[PDB]
Amino acid sequence: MRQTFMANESNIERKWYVIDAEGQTLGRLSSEVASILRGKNKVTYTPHVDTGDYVIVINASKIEFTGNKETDKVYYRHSNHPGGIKSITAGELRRTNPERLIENSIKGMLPSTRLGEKQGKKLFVYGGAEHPHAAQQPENYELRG
Amino acid sequence: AVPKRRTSKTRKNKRRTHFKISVPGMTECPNCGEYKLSHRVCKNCGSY
Amino acid sequence: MEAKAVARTIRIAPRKVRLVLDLIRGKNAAEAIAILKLTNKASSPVIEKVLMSALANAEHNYDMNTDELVVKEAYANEGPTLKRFRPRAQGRASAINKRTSHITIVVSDGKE
Amino acid sequence: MKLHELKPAEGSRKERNRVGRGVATGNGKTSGRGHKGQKARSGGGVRPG
Amino acid sequence: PRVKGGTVTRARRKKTIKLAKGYFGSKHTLYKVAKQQVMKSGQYAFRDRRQRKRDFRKLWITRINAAARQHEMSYSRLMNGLKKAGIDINRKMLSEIAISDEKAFAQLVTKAKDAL
Amino acid sequence: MFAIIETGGKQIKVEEGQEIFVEKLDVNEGDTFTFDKVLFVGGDSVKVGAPTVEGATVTATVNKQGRGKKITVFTYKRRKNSKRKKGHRQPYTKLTIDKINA
RNA sequence: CCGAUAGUGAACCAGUACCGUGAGGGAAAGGUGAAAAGCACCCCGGAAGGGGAGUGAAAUAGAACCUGAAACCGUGUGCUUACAAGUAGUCAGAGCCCGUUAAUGGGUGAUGGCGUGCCUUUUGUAGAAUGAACCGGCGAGUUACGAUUUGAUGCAAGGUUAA
RNA sequence: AACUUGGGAGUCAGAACAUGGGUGAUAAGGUCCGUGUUCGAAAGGGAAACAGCCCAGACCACCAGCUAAGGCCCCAAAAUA
RNA sequence: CAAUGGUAGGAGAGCGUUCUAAGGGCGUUGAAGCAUGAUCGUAAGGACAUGUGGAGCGCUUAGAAGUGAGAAUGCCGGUGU
Ligand SMILES: [Zn+2]
Repeated sequence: MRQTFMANESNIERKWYVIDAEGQTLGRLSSEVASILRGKNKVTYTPHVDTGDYVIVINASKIEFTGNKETDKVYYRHSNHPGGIKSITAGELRRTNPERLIENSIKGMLPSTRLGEKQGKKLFVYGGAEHPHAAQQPENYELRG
Repeated sequence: AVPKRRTSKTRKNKRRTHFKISVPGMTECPNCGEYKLSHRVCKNCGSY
Repeated sequence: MEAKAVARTIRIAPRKVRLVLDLIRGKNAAEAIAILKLTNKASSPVIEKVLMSALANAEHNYDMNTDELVVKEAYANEGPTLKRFRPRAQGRASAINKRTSHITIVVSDGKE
Repeated sequence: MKLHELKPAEGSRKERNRVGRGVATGNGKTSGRGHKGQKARSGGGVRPG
Repeated sequence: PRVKGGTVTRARRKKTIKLAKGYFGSKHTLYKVAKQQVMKSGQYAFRDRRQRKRDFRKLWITRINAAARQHEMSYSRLMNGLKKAGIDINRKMLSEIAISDEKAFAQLVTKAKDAL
Repeated sequence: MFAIIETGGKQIKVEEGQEIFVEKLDVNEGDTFTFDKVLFVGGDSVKVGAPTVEGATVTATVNKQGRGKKITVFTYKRRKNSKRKKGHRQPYTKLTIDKINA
């Protein structure tokens, strides 16, 4: 228990990025955003403290699936009432509410602790090429590869 | 029909959160500077 | 300064005395006399002649001024229990507790 | 000898084993006897031959 | 002659109660239940000294990977370059440099990508 | 004012003025210890020794050769009558860095 | 040899309360102070109880009267807590509040990692197999004689006595 | 490390898995023998969790290194080689 | 240099509790018991400071045992839910 830096509040500096989902694959974009979102690209990554940045997934209406996942790839839920499953296909949740589609994909790639879901609240997804956060000075981030 | 575990002291003091009583209305009397219940007679030179 | 009064082994369960002490704790003694004689609970006549005895100890023994006296501390301690019985349906008895209380009331003029 | 610095011949005496007195003494619970059957009982055991 | 129990059982139970200081409710209070928690606490601490050594090494391999991709390098390609270049400073020290003096860290990545 | 010395089976990042806990050294209190194998010297003139710098040194003065804090080592298995309680207390040497010779 | 759960069932108005038609069964319960010097007198209250004054080294020594543990019940407060899925700890760790048997200190604890009580009985129990409501007391390989084997001591072709 | 004599024992309900076989139906987390492991009496890493499968045997400490089986998009160390 | 996971069991070394012998000590300028503390020893455990308490109690070597409790639908007290 010697010299090892540990970041904390009053030591953290969070930023804002814009990211375009125009031409990207759904789950291959979702996984770089979850690493930006969780503070694992910064040298001062501390596990018990919220590092990480804010991300604005700008477009979100042009995200792409591959194969037959437009009519395959059904999403299920239960109302907690008897016989209460409900389902929607991946291509229909893009024609209807294409922001919930990207929000639920990235959130399944974060932990389910109190900190893990304080971090998915730094996620803002928009269908269409405009965001209302122009006052936060968002930069631009490119997906590797 | 019968308790399966005993009740801890913590769980007992939470149930008793609402087992309390409130003070009465108890305004002051104009005839004698005193205290009486609202809408009742004064128990001290009974006036109303 | 402070003045004290106690009533030992008053035959009322300490759970029941405690509801009425939470009404006068921290009140001005002129307002707490009235709360106790305008309340319908069984311990109220007993608690207020512990309160009037503490105000009497304040003026006579300690030369205080009753106008600015306050209820500083009021509490009930468990006294010793009596053992009783109740006969039941088919030859068996069950236990009755006859529980008592020690009652303490401290008044203070709030100075140092 | 002095009557306050007595001492036995080295090797003549030795402390007795006291079984049934906990786990670290090596003979704690069952006290050397094992688990069940005729021989683990009080007085248990056929007699010789 | 008779030995009676007094003063020894209370002296040894009292020591266990003080090892249970700060436990929730009944287990900082009662002997039988407090003794059981101080046993699991002893056995938990045995593992956790072993496991501290994995946890700290795993979470400065995470910071050298982050600092090495700002010069467009992977972790496994940097740690292979510092091997065949000769440098033998441990992961605890490489990550304390990437935080404090990046000019000396980035001066070492260039020396590792010359060793391939 | 930035050196990396390999004392013990470990490595420390020293800085002129700083106290440092190390393993148990073979010196008495008051005297000075000089360490020969330093791997890195920062500042403005960086020197990355391949295994070592081959010509650098760090000198310290020893303080308070003592034993660590007391730690109990307890172990048991559940339904067997089997446990083990130990005590241990590890020695350390306290030192103060004086001068970093690059 | 015991020292008030011990020692007689009984240290005390014990073969007594009490139980049974009867024969019979059968308890619990010690301690003011050296000395009663056992709180005159005042104050609140119907009294009980109390606050002063006084006796005394001492009155929480005031007649349930030596000391006074735990479970349990309260009153005041330093830090904490109403988006959270808990065998309740442990390892890491900010912020705040303190200052020791003075030493790489003490209290709390945002958040992160890893974690299905104990005993018994079993091939195998987180077990939905057993036992324990909590705390305290006190509750199980003894010693008489004989045999055998080992250590240790005297003496040695001798060694040793019983009543 | 093997044998001899003497003091003290505990055990006589066993279980998966792989292979050679009987029985059963080339059924059973079946049953019964041969052989080898390891649980019993074995904690650690992998098979999500998971006595018996794979790897490997914990004297104590460390905010040091490199390897095993299994791994390297992120939950989650390590190639979006 | 080498060894040190462990149930049934075998073997070794110890810690603490009452009473006795001999020796030497401490106590109204406050013993034992009780409570609190951030102390010491590889463990069972040992001190020191303060508070309360009001008359006895440790240490060394040896001896002798009604000598150590968390479990028995255990026994008695008294306190919960
Ligand atoms: Zn009136």
